Amino acid sequence: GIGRDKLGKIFYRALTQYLTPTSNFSQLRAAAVQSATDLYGSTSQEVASVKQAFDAVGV
Amino acid sequence: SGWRAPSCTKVTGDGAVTFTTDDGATLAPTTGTLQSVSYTHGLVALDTPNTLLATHNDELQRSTDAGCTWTKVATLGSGSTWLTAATGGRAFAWEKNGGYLARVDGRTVTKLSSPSADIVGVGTDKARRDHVRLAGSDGQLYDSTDAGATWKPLGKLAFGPGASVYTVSFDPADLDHAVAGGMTTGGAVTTDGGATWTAATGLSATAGGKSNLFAASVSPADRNVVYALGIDLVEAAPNSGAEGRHLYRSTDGGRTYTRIVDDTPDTELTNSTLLAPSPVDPNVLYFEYGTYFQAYGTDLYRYDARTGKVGKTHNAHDGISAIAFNPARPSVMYLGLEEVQI
Repeated sequence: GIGRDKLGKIFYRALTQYLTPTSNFSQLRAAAVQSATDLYGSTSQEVASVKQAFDAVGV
Repeated sequence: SGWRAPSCTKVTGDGAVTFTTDDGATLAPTTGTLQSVSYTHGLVALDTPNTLLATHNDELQRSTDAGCTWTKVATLGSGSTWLTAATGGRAFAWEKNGGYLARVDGRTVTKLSSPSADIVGVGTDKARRDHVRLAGSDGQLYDSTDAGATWKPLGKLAFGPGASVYTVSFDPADLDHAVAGGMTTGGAVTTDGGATWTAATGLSATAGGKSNLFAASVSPADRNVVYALGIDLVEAAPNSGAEGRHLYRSTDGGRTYTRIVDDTPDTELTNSTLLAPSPVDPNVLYFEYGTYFQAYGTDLYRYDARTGKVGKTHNAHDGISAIAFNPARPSVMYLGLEEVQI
């Protein structure tokens, strides 16, 4: 439930605003969820789909 | 004999560590040539006269002539470690956001068992060479009284449960004074070893605005002065066109911050800009920007709070990954270098 444009916005914002060269997978998840929350709101389908995508790999 | 300035003009070493006497305008040549891919995240001057330790990838290195000669001591378990000096010829190597933790006693390397698999800071008690302290990425401090042999949790979480903590920086004069930085949670400060934390203000220009604090460094020359790297997340609201990145300065030990440097082409900042406060002048902060990209090289910046301006020097290396100061002549700066081009 995330197209190419929204994917780029979410992960570009996560990288540039929230991540460091030593960030691990746990922090990537926190950064991606927060970035999608910034862009689309905490109750959005975008946040739900990001959460689930990381939930899928047990993180 | 005590600490002295380096008694050389050229460094016998593999190229990972050099020194400058003029704030980076000239760098001492090294016999060896640094090779891709290389980082030197670990570099400290010890209290032992003329002795430094460095980690060049997983190679632990040592100098006993104040940086004129560097020799391999051991291979560490991690290829990416930071160094924290302890009193009496001792240091701790640790991987930031990793689990590796080891002690260096002179030339002896002892693997330790970290109480955290995601270490975001380490501090030593200069009055008790066995008292070492460690922070995990949830914001938990851990205390040890046996040179890191065994550990126990200490105090409460810097930002409460569920937080992602980028850093905990310990005051080198006092392990009980620490600054923590987190994701959206801004900064916190403790003066009692993690028993109570106070939330910092001033990282966002908007009252109560969210912020990130990626890195902080307490001035070795004044416990009240703290330099920090962070982002004003209100300024960096979606669609704003601003990343909101600044360097900050506190004069109350980490309770309140003021912006001192903005992210511009003249002073370029990233989420991992190295902070190197002067060990003798609380007004002065060194920081860096470097990139392989387009062979730009490396700027070594120097901020002076007396005037609020930033000067810089430039070298051709891909980056400066670590900085230490000669304790006898702090105008002599040791630089650990990066080479990353493919």
